[PDB]
Amino acid sequence: MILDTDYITEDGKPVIRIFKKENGEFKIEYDRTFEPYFYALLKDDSAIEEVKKITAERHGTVVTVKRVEKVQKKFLGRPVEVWKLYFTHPQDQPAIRDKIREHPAVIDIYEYDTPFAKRYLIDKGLVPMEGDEELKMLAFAIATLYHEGEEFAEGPILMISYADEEGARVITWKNVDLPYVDVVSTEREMIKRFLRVVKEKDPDVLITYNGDNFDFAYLKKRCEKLGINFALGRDGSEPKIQRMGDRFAVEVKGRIHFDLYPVIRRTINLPTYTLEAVYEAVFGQPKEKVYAEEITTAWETGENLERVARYSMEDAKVTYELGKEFLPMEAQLSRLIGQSLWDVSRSSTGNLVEWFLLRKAYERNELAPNKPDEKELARRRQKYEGGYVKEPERGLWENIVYLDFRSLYPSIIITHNVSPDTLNREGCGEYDVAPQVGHRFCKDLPGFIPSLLGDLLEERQKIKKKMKATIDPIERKLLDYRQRLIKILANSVYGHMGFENARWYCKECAESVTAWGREYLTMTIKEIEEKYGFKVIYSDTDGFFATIPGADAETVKKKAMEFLKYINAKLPGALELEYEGFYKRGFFVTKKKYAVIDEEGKITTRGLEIVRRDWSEIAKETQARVLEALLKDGDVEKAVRIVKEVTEKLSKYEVPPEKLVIHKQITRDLKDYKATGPHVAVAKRLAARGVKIRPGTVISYIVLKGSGRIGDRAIPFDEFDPTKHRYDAEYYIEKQVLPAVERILRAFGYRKEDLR
DNA sequence: GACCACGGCCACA
DNA sequence: ACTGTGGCCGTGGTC
Ligand SMILES: O=S(=O)(O)C[C@@H](O)CN1CCOCC1
Ligand SMILES: [Mg+2]
Ligand SMILES: [Mg+2]
Ligand SMILES: [Mg+2]
Ligand SMILES: [Mg+2]
Ligand SMILES: [Mg+2]
Ligand code: NA
Repeated sequence: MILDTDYITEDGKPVIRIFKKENGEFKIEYDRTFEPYFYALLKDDSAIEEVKKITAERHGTVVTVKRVEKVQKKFLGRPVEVWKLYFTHPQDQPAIRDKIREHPAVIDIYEYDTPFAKRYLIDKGLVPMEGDEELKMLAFAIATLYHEGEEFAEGPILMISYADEEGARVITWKNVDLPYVDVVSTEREMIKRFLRVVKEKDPDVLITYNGDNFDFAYLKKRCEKLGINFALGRDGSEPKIQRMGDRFAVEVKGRIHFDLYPVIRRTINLPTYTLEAVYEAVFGQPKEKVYAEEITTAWETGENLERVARYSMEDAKVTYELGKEFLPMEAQLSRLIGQSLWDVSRSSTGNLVEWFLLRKAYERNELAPNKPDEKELARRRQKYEGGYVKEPERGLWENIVYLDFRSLYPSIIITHNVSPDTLNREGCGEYDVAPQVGHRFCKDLPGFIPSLLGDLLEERQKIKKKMKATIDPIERKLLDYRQRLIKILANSVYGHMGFENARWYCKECAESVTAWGREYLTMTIKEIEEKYGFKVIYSDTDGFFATIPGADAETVKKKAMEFLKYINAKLPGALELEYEGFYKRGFFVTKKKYAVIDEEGKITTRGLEIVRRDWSEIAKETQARVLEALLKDGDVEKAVRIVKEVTEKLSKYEVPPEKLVIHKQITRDLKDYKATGPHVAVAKRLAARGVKIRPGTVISYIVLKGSGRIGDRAIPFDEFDPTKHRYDAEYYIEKQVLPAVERILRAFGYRKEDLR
């Protein structure tokens, strides 16, 4: 199984290294054949000789074009001839390229900014994480001495915890009687022992939580102060750093550094992304927190160091189990995109589709379009219409059913050959014309995007079939991971066509797909009402909820099935509508907000404040309880009863303060904010106090009893003393709980005053 | 100073 | 920064 690729220079020539794991043995394949290149388009093939005589400078050594090759490729589905410019070293082409681009006889250069090892994986048709080879894993965490006002890593590393299949153990340079504690003399011996543990375990993946921005940087700073060689790589190298926009990420050559923070932030949405919070969310069991204050005090007084070690052991044991749950899926994503698990676990979704598309484009001899320049980016600042959300039939409905279009947008793209290369193509014999936008799509030849999406969705159906037949639960889940990810990728390819930074950006294709989908949904609505007698309560973009006014439950189900068959025949191509489920009752507040209950009793809430992270748990809990009473038993009397009980508890200040915390995120440099609301105000004060509030910082504030601007009255919950503070129950009643439960109970006549 | 437009944050598809 | 559609609220601007 391929794990990663990179390249090392040797006598000036590049050498690709393929880190594999075959038959349970770590192997390194060396290739000295691959040559760096990019494509260039000339007004006249004549100037190729003048293009051969181009110069530049790197490391005091002039860089020249090695050779040229005339290659014929298809750009935008159209034939074109292009010169392939070869170079001696990969780093030569980050130079020269701007010089070539500015040459008079060149039009543009293509596939220039492509990583050499990535280009190898693509051009060689190599797929990471392919095989039944199980991987050895090891999760490590650190515990450091923190003193305020000091620089980074001024204090020492107190403990180094690691966890694997055998268990969790902590290495520390002080005496603790905990059985999982190995005691050493100095921080140097602690680090040294950790490297020995890694070296002897030869781990394939190293699981860290936020290790890309802390654990490895702290370990590096200490290994430089104490004069250690942090040779954690299988090639005998130290963890290398690579920039990732504002922040950085660390690689362990010959291994895969799996930082769980970016993966978990992307996959799950929670109010706060603390390790303890992530654990109790994914596994249901709480994890105790020991703050740096307690840690430093315990180390300096030598008292209660056992508890600090327990935190370290857990911090690692949970990191392993979390990684064990999130690695197989991310490995299958790596298999799908054709890039290393390291890169896919840290890259944005819009960048993953670029890797996938560039692989496919190489498979189809399609010259990959470049990225948008600044002027075209502004030219791409255009807006098009999207889905059709109907003003919901607000209130409570009974015996209802949701019908959805399976992969609506992808089905449209394939059915009508929707793609930038099949748009207004002069000289075709078959054209499908897009509603409202009037864009003509050639169907004589299948398009790039439709071909990819077609092959993809074909695989997903195949994958689901093998899954339902597969007997190993592991293998099954692997297949289940692929089918879900295939669906995400397909719909993401549509977003690429609308992404300004995307290389295959066709606004026409986007608005055409939206228009088609609007049409298909509208007709379905008209037919299910006029021809079959239903009332559409709500519809967003790819489906709708509906029922027959005063209908028997089983009647709705049966009559619903009939409309599916009727509409599917009238539905062109693979555009199908399907029966997601039946719900006894459901409340619809407004667009993008509702909740329904299955016949078993499971409630699905969407958009309602119960799912929001920027809302007090007391409001979310209360709104949920109201929703349960109504959607389960209709005890509206109990619902208002619950509201009154909660409001009285808040009046008497008997509600746990943790349920009154509002979690909001800083999305930019506080310097550039233009509306200092409560959360950015709290952080701005924290900023002056010393704390660095950066993009992504989650602020957790509470409102203390007082008056005036909400901002100049909120404190971070880490600064809340129940003995010295009192929360503004009025705010948490007249601005949190009531303004949410009212929106639901307004349908039944109750007003805020009627709720105490 | 009462009312309202509105950054700004998050959610659904 | 997938995109688009959408609902909120604390805050200040505005007569
Ligand atoms: O049945 S509900 O839960 O009311 C609505 C969902 O089925 C809608 N889907 C669309 C596809 O992505 C997941 C959500
Ligand atoms: Mg390029
Ligand atoms: Mg190519
Ligand atoms: Mg047209
Ligand atoms: Mg195409
Ligand atoms: Mg059909
Ligand atoms: Na792209």
